[PDB]
Amino acid sequence: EVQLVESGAQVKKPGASVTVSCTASGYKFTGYHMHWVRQAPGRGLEWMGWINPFRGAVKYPQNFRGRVSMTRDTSMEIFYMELSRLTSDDTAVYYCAREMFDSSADWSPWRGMVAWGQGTLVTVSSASTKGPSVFPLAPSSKSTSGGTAALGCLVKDYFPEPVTVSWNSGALTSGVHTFPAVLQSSGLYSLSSVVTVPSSSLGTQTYICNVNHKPSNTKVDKRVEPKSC
Amino acid sequence: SALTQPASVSGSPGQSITISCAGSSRDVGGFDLVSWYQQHPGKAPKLIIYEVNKRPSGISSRFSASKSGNTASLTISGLQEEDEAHYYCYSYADGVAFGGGTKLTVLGQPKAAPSVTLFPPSSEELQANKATLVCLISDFYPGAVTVAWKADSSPVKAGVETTTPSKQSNNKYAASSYLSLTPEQWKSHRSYSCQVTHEGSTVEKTVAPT
Amino acid sequence: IRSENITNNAKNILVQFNTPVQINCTRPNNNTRKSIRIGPGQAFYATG
Amino acid sequence: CRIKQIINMWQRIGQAMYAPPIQGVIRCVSNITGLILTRDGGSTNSTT
Ligand SMILES: *[C@@H]1O[C@H](CO)[C@@H](O[C@@H]2O[C@H](CO)[C@@H](O[C@@H]3O[C@H](CO[C@H]4O[C@H](CO)[C@@H](O)[C@H](O)[C@@H]4O)[C@@H](O)[C@H](O[C@H]4O[C@H](CO)[C@@H](O)[C@H](O)[C@@H]4O[C@@H]4O[C@H](CO)[C@@H](O)[C@H](O)[C@H]4NC(C)=O)[C@@H]3O)[C@H](O)[C@H]2NC(C)=O)[C@H](O)[C@H]1NC(C)=O
Ligand SMILES: *[C@@H]1O[C@H](CO)[C@@H](O[C@@H]2O[C@H](CO)[C@@H](O[C@@H]3O[C@H](CO[C@H]4O[C@H](CO)[C@@H](O)[C@H](O)[C@@H]4O)[C@@H](O)[C@H](O[C@H]4O[C@H](CO)[C@@H](O)[C@H](O)[C@@H]4O)[C@@H]3O)[C@H](O)[C@H]2NC(C)=O)[C@H](O)[C@H]1NC(C)=O
Repeated sequence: EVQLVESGAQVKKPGASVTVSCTASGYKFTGYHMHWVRQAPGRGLEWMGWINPFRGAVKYPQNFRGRVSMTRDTSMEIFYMELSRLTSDDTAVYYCAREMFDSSADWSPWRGMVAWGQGTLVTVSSASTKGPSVFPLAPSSKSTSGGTAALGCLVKDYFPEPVTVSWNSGALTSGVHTFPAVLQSSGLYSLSSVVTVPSSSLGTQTYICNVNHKPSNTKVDKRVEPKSC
Repeated sequence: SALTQPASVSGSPGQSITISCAGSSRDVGGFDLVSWYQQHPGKAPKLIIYEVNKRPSGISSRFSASKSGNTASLTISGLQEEDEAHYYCYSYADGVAFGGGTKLTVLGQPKAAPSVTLFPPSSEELQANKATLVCLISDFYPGAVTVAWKADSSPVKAGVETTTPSKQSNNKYAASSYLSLTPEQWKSHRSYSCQVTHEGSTVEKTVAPT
Repeated sequence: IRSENITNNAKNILVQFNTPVQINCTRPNNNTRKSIRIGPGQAFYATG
Repeated sequence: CRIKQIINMWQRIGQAMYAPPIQGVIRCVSNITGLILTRDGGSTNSTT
């Protein structure tokens, strides 16, 4: 086996720069090209360049040029890669990957990447630790067509991510769709989770939402109760 | 991305499906460097095809690919649950071009209109110098829609955030949207709306202060 | 101008001149050399 | 220009050569007669 083992995930402020290590094993280190690829959440893959480990030759794209610094430690068999001047757009999971055949082969380095780093999540946001403020999402009498009531909660102005949302201390798991963490234009995260409860039970069943924020240490269980008309 | 892929493809398990990758003569037509990758959600990508039609060691004969002119095509026969993943196409275009990625699922489920619901920002937030609106959408198919926001009839793009749909326990997906404002922006407008348009069918909701 | 393949930017491009370009390179430093005895027979040339 | 003495030329780890120093000022002159160059990538199409 070969093995591309990358560094740990990192949580960083904008404007800065960040390196990723990716240590190879199980093959002739110096003979094989190494690509670096980021993949922004839900997005496609962004090829960031490559290095030849023999004397360290490189080639980056025009987009990534200037910010990327890509190296290798032939002695230690570690590839390094540094995007710099990090913006919120530079938030991605960064990979290293090796092309099919060694450098001696024809058309290397453009064939196809085989061994794949585990990805290194680099996160570029400007916000800070903030105790979340949790409010209830109350359905309406016109929001019921057929006999069900959709409700939930919202975890906004919390930072950093994520915030997991259960229901009634784990007693309500049917119909729970918890949505993925997305960044506002400000950077304070925002989220939501729904539940479909029957409208005949709107007076007979309490629906609480457990919202936990570990860094800020502000755990707000917000009961979701009918808007009194 | 410089290579154009279908956004999502639905196939019945066992059937055969095909994914297209179209580029200029600069990449697909003039070169045999088309290669495809599979990526399970939350995992590293994985190479599948190269040299237009080549399987690395460890790729089932169900998987095959080719190129027809400027449009390469990837094909899978006898689909199976392990194949529900993201798929991106690659070709060399002086640099590295890439396909947008296509999602693979199960085919055979009726279309469902978006279940849209809307609520106003609480006074627990209105007194907190904040005002936030959330638009919930669930129980729908196919999984490609667009969520809008209209203050009265005049839209407001400020504070608009939308997640990635999550396929739920019912094969239908679920997604949400959010809108950041101020309690002065909340108590001043007549009404705030969320307009959801699925496959040419608009479903809209609206809330107002108190 | 010869390259195995130019479409491949990765393929190094080799150039042959019709005219030579002169270049004058110096180490403009008059260098002492100490010879250090680590022997028998082994001697290391340092810089004074 | 920069001068090095410990040399691993051809990069072969495990074995390095230490070049001894050269006495006095060094000078040499050469006909530049060729080049080895690399291109760039897709970037902008045909602009430059
Ligand atoms: C790098 O740097 C080194 C170090 O500086 C340098 O080498 C030096 O070169 C000089 C010049 O050749 C050497 O100087 C020699 O000094 C001798 C006398 O030194 C004492 O006396 C003087 C006063 O005169 C004091 O200032 C000094 O401090 C000392 O006390 C002198 O003997 C040498 O000159 C005679 O000898 C050489 C050959 O050995 C010859 O080339 C000279 O011409 C001269 O010979 C006589 O020439 C006359 C011509 O008029 C002729 O009639 C006669 O027959 C000849 N007689 C004989 C007996 O030959 C000399 O000036 C200094 O010692 C060197 N030092 C070292 C450490 O090598 C390099 O040149 C530098 N290199 C570069 C590339 O820059
Ligand atoms: C680097 O080296 C390679 C070869 O090693 C050269 O690449 C060739 O480049 C040309 C132009 O990019 C390609 O030619 C075009 O290919 C089309 C189909 O290719 C198939 O068929 C060929 C056989 O001709 C097979 O070798 C190949 O594997 C494919 O199966 C043809 O349809 C094209 O012909 C028509 O199109 C072009 C414009 O599109 C017109 O100019 C022609 O007159 C004609 O109408 C065309 O031939 C070629 O495929 C590439 N070859 C290979 C083997 O990949 C590079 O040119 C070289 N770089 C430099 C700088 O010299």
